[PDB]
Amino acid sequence: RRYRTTFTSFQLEELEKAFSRTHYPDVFTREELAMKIGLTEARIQVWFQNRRAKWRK
Amino acid sequence: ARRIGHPYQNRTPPKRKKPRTSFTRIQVAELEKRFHKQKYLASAERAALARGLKMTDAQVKTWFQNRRTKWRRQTAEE
DNA sequence: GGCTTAATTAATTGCGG
DNA sequence: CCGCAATTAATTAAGCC
Repeated sequence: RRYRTTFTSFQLEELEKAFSRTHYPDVFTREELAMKIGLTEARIQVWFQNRRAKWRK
Repeated sequence: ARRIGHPYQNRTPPKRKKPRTSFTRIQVAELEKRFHKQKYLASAERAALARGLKMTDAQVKTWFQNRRTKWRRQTAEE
């Protein structure tokens, strides 16, 4: 029952597209994305964190 | 004010050695209690806080650093 | 109940003060 | 020394199938 973001299919779209460019975007890109898809920076920071973990293994 | 730092790929790979500790709820709840009235700890008083929660110095120092990160990320997360 | 995955935790490296 | 950015390996748990 702890909070848990479900991403729109649009924002999931933009996250995967960005991850495709760099696997380590800088803070400003992250921010710019956040505005562009209505999530806060921290949600994106974690997404990228988790997503990278997936990739590595 | 943004004071950005250095990218991770350029760093030399970590040496995690090692053990994955997890602080007891009393350890935790004391830390949180102190945090509420004091966001920064001078070294001597960090030493005392640790010595009295049977944690190391590094551990309290790191806990404090990680707490502040959470704190700000919460503060300015409106 | 399994499984993927968002969230959380204790750690690290290295600048800039 | 110290904070802090920027990251990880591990985990905890939400909620689809």
